[PDB]
Amino acid sequence: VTEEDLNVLAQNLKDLYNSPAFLNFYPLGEDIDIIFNLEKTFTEPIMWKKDHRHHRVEQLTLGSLLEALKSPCLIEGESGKGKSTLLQRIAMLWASGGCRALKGFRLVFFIHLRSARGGLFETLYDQLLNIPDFISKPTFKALLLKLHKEVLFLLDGYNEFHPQNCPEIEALIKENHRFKNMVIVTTTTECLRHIRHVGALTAEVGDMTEDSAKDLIEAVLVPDQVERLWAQIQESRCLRNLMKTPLFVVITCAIQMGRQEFQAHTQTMLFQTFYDLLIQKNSHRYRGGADFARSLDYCGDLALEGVFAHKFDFEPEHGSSMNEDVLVTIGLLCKYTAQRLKPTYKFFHKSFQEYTAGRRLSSLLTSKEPEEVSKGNSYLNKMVSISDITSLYGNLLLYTCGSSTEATRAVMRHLAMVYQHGSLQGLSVTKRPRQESIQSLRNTTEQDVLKAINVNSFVECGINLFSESMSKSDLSQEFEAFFQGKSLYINSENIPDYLFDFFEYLPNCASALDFVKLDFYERATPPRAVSLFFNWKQEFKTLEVTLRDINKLNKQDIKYLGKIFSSATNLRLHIKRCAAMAGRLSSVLRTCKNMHTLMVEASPLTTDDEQYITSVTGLQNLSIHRLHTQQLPGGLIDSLGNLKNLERLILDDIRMNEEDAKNLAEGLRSLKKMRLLHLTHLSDIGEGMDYIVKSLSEESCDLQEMKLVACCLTANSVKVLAQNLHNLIKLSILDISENYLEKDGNEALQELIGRLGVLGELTTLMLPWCWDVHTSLPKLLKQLEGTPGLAKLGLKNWRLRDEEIKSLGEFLEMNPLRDLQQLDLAGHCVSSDGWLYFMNVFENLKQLVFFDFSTEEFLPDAALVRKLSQVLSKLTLLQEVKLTGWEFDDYDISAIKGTFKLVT
Ligand SMILES: Nc1ncnc2c1ncn2[C@@H]1O[C@H](COP(=O)(O)OP(=O)(O)O)[C@@H](O)[C@H]1O
Repeated sequence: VTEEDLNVLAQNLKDLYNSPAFLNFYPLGEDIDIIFNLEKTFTEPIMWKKDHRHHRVEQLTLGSLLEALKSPCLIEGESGKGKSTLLQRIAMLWASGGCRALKGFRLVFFIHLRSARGGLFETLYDQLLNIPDFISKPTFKALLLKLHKEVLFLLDGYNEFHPQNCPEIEALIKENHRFKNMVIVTTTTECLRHIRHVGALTAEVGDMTEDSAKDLIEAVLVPDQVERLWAQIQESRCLRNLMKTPLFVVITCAIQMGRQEFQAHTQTMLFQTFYDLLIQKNSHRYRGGADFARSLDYCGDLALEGVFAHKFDFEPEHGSSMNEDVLVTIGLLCKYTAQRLKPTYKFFHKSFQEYTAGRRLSSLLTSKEPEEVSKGNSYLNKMVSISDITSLYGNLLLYTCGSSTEATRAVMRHLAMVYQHGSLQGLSVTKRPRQESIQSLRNTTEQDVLKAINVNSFVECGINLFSESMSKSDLSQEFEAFFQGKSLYINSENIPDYLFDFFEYLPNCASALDFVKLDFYERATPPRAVSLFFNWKQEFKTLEVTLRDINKLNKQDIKYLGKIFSSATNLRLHIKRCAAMAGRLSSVLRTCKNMHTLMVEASPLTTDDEQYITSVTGLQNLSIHRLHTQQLPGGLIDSLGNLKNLERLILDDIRMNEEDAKNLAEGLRSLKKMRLLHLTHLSDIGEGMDYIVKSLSEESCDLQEMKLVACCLTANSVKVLAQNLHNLIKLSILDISENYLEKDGNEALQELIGRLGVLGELTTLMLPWCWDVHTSLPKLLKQLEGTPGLAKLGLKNWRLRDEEIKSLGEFLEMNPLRDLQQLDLAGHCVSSDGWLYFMNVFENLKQLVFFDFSTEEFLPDAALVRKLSQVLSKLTLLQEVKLTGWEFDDYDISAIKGTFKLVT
């Protein structure tokens, strides 16, 4: 692998990216005169750094993004936003030397992910064509690995990518640690779920500014046509909105070249104007036969099957290209000029394939031939799961509904019938996910959270379809059937125009939603949100609102929030890191029929607020985090008994003392509905837990979750818990962890372990620690023989030794836990050989999400590490790996990386 050869490779890539062929392309195809140049026609876009919650953190430039690069980096936006051109721009900048950020890269490869087949080498070789003859697939792979992060891959259109065709590139994106090259991946917002978990940086391509839009217009158009078109843009609002995306700008430019005056109100109508214009101009070239319509039908079917088969390139066998060729003559599709093994065709953009397919689908559904309608409904029947619908079929239905009203009837009638989620993969809004959100608190499982998100996205798709349908109130019957029992997500910082249409023309659907989730970021009063909610009178079953980082609150903010909260019969409220809520909890909530749940997190609360919280007796869920204000009479915990309907209580980091703990105990006696209790991180409450535990377990209970952690738990309280454990039968979750039992600790703990048989449904056990805890390990395992469904197990600071570690291993082999999701063994005494033995059984729990092996400073033998990486490969479901005190500095770290987050 001579360095000469590497330089010849780099020179070839640079030659390709610097050629007029790479620099210039026809956006709309070779048969329409518009030419885009990566250097000259390119206007700098605005980009946004993205937060897990899909909120925009920071504004960026391409240069700043390249400067800040972390891999994998994901660039997202709606179709036609300019992402592909962004990648081509990066490639061109690297060649030019024009960018300092890219100077670190020895090699940059740009490929369209759509044409990825075979393996990485074959794809690069076949696409780029400039790869030296004597560099071979193994030699090339070794070259990339050796070259490390000095290689930049620009991968375009993951939405156009079917990963089974090329698993190697899929791995290049998804497992980047094996490769250690840098990757930048392009995808739509719709399909972002597929790559979301993988990306270390996420940026969105923003809308196109009027200056930039007209810059593009002026470039590709003659001046008369430039001002004529611009007048048309400024006179119509819809066109102005359509001009925020560059592709549509190019398309209207093309329309303007053909047509003097045009009316398109929707992006579907833009495409329709263009298509109709194409037939009008180019119909005359077909001199061949008696059928034009048969050819158009062929095009529509080509696009339709294309979307469903995920095939955006069309290669018929050689000699059979006749219909495709006729379609090239008309200009509906383009054939690849570059030399291909066989003739290959495509639509100028994916969105045009989607439009042609939508026009075809609508034409089938609205057809006067029962057969065609049957085929169209058959196409609809291919859409089962919402996952496929929002991502794969989303644009298909946008143009389908956009084309005809009758078609929206069929589509909405179908979507209302859809019970299937599909893939829940990329939906997570948190990091390795109760207490984190209402969504975590109110939902029993993570899957439920993901499903909830999926429904939000499904509904947004539905509203998009609603706006494109352009039927104001006419379809309200069909639409309400769809939206009913579903949920809507609204970000006050980002409000789409179709939300206004939805609220305006369809108030019944907004009321038919089970709930609306409202998010406020840093501002209690965006004005656009105010406009959205106030303009028309809405009524909501439930409003779920989260107030984020609001440290400034005034009268306008409070009164306005009151008006917004009054829109719903039920209200669920989360206050996160809000320093502006002091006296204001009572005033903000002044008009509420029902407040269902309240979450206050890392926010200061005065005695007035505490009093108001206990004042509302209808509260079924209460979670407060970090109250450092001392408790007085009339306080939060003094009268906790006021809320008798509370089914979930979470108290975290509460300033309390022994008497406060006793008052809390007396209060817990009065809550008969509690199925969830978390008392966590309570310090200085002396013996308060003896009192607290008694009140909980004294009587027969509905309690299904108890987390007592870092609160001061006494061995007496654990003994009481053991004695009264028969009173809480339904408990599936017991976390007593992070507690030391001082005296009679092992006796009390064994006493508890002995009474574990009482709990039939117990899926989670987290144990406290004491002197000689490990001696209780055999006893615990016998109890666990009758607990095959244990999801979470931990013994923290039990100091397990090799005898205990093999004991647990043998237990695991004989009595396997096949559902065990996470294992916490912390502060253990395990030899490197000891862990090495354990890796054998450790390999076979595949449902393991999280494991903590942390300990006192410990150097794993390398032989242990080899197996560490290998077992980590065998476990696909790892979300979190926590190894603390393990020494990996120079040597073993490179192989230990994974999709999961690792803590060292
Ligand atoms: N920075 C830019 N300035 C001006 N026009 C642009 C810019 N980026 C893209 N365009 C135009 O928008 C069209 C669509 O770009 P493309 O990247 O294919 O869409 P997508 O982002 O969906 O892949 C291009 O043909 C180009 O003419």
